[PDB]
Amino acid sequence: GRLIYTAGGYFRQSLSYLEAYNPSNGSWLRLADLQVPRSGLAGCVVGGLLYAVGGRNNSPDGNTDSSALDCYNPMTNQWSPCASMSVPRNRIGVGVIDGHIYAVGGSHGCIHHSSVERYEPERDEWHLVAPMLTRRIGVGVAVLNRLLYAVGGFDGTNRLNSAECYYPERNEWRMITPMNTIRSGAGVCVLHNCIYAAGGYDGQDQLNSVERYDVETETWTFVAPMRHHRSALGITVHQGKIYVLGGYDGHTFLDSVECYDPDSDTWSEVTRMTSGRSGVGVAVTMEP
Ligand SMILES: COc1cccc2nn[nH]c12
Repeated sequence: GRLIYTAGGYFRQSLSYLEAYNPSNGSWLRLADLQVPRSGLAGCVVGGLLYAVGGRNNSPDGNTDSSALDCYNPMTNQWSPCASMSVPRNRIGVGVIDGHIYAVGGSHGCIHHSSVERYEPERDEWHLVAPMLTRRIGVGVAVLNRLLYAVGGFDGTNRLNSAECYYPERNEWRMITPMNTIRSGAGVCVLHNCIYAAGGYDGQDQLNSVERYDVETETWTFVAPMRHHRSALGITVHQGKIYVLGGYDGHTFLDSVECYDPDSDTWSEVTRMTSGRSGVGVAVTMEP
């Protein structure tokens, strides 16, 4: 696509913002607010449309975990509700395979889910698939070569270095090599042939480290760390570079956006969000 969209998030309370960053000229555009504020959601794009999945509305009126799926059309600048998931999923992870949205893990109150469900936009229906081997909230999800990966998180008792892969034609999850770092709330994405995990919280500190899993060699390798430690960051890929957005560094809700160039193994600051926030959903599609 052309723009990096950030939806929702948290600063003092859950947020409704939808804002779009254009890497080609540095500009930010404020677009139509989400109908319901939410943090801990995930974003993804299918068929040019932006989807906001899950989350939680932390507000003075109370706290409500979200089973919602909502769809933003850049052509109209309007959000439309879609079918809701089987369960609320705060701190969810999502990935897209073959035009279907997989919703992974997350929490509903004290319930930490291992369940996973798949949304078919052509039918506006969700269906449960095989659950993960581990309960995971704050889980990072990415897709490579039509396989789905769930990375890190929190199982209700422990933060996790483990990761697992879903094989759709077998409707089966299998563990993969664990990361070298415990990470909940990391940013997880794919670049070339590797699954990247950036940042997160290891139980003691917010992290700046970044490691990547080569699906051929089944090993994790550290790359250059981010300039800022951050948990509950948003992450996406644009033009072969990783962008990380916001998060919490143990002191401030960050407005920093950093960009990773894999050829030089360096991170640089490329813009600031209009306000600091964590727990955003992020995805890339065409300008509105
Ligand atoms: C303050 O302790 C925490 C709990 C859960 C997630 C977190 N991310 N950064 N700090 C965290």
